[PDB]
Amino acid sequence: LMGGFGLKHPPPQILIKNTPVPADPPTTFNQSKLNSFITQYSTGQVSVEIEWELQKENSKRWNPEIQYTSNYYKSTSVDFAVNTEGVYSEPRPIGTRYLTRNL
Amino acid sequence: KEVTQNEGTKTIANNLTSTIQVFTDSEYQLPYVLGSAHQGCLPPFPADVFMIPQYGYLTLNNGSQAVGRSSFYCLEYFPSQMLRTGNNFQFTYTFEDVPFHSSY
Repeated sequence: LMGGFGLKHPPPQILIKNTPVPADPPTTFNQSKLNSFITQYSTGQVSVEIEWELQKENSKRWNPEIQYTSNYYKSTSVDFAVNTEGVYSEPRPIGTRYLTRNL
Repeated sequence: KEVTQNEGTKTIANNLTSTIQVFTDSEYQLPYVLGSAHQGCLPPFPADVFMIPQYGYLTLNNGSQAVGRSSFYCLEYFPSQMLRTGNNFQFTYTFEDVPFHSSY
């Protein structure tokens, strides 16, 4: 309902965790689980590749269609770009449905 | 045939070198107007002679006005066969699987 493709078998969840590294244990045995750990974080890069299959338009419509277009006139900043402060923003929502087809 | 009208006297003669154009919308690119129960089908009685219906179509409207998505089609922007007297046209079509109608 929110939109999208519904799959019985969707891309699987990928779960990541830092393995625990204990701080020094006591020198005489205690059965309680360890609660003292070294403090850690991790950083890395991640890549996703997707192949999409397209369906081309086959229209016999004579006149031009509606198209998404960037604004013609001057503006303080560029839409879909950064700030003077380095903040990316997306100005509007963009849908998918510009071309037309008969029923 | 060409019809000539002078002085209230009208005459009909053949125009041998004239053509007609035919095409099928095999790719379903024109608005499909069959299926709306219109007049102009072939007559039930074989002996009857019939007149071919005019083709027209509709698109989106707001009141009497067009909207952005309104579409215009020119049928001359399709390939068509041209036939003179002595030429003919034919085609073959296969129905997709469809359930039997229940005559019961």
